[PDB]
Amino acid sequence: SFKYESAVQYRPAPDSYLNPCPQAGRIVKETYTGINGTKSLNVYLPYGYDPNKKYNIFYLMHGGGENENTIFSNDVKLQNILDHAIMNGELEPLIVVTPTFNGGNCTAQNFYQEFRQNVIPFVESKYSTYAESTTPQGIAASRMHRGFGGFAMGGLTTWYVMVNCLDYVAYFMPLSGDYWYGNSPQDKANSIAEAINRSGLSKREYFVFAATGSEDIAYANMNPQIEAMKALPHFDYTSDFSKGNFYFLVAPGATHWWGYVRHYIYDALPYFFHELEHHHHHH
Ligand SMILES: COC(=O)c1ccc(O)c(OC)c1
Repeated sequence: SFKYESAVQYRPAPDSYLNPCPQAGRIVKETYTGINGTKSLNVYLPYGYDPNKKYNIFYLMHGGGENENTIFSNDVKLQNILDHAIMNGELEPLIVVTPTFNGGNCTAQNFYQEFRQNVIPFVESKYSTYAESTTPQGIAASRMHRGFGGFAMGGLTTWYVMVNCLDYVAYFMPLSGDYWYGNSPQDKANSIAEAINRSGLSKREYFVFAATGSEDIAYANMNPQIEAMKALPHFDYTSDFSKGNFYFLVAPGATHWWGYVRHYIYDALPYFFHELEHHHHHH
């Protein structure tokens, strides 16, 4: 069903996608102990989840003042959108994980540390992703099937994950948050470029689909960063990820609110995980 567009436009999910779907994925509350102590997360498993199949995995971070339960709470209801999109064939089934940057020494900035050491091995040893094992080697070998995104301060988390975790993660969805490293947009872009240089990866091996609202305060700092990134050779600007690797979706009229941001995930998540995928698909 899915075909890449080169300049995909904002489109909310239908209102009916915000109500429960009969083909409901299971949401599992987990508790684990890592470098920031004992913490919890939620795991969304697609309807029909079969542990003898391999699933893409997308980790998705909340914003400031929120927690690991927010995204699947009544205030956001992202699972309804996921369920309906998967049932209708718009989105290939995947695992979605909602962790937290709260707890212990954890911050939105430093969460990537715990992500690498604790969250990936805990989740991906339990559930069936493309990681055949959860050693560093097994995680790195399955990076094309792993993504990270997040909203607001979780968008910041996403950028710090990118710069520090290119070895583990190929697809990035920063939502309404910019990267706070540097005193100018060029410093930010140059930091991302240096991370890419250090990783040794090609431009066909990492993908950034950023989004915000045209009335979302985060635009002010995102837009200059995006423009600086577009000028790098490291990024080829287009939503057609069969051709390039970088897009910035700006929703007209949308403000800094999960009510809109959930629709950015509806629009962007279907674009993830088809490059070097293991199924024979035409997009
Ligand atoms: C409440 O607002 C935010 O958390 C916020 C707003 C604007 C930003 O550019 C941003 O980047 C991380 C975060």
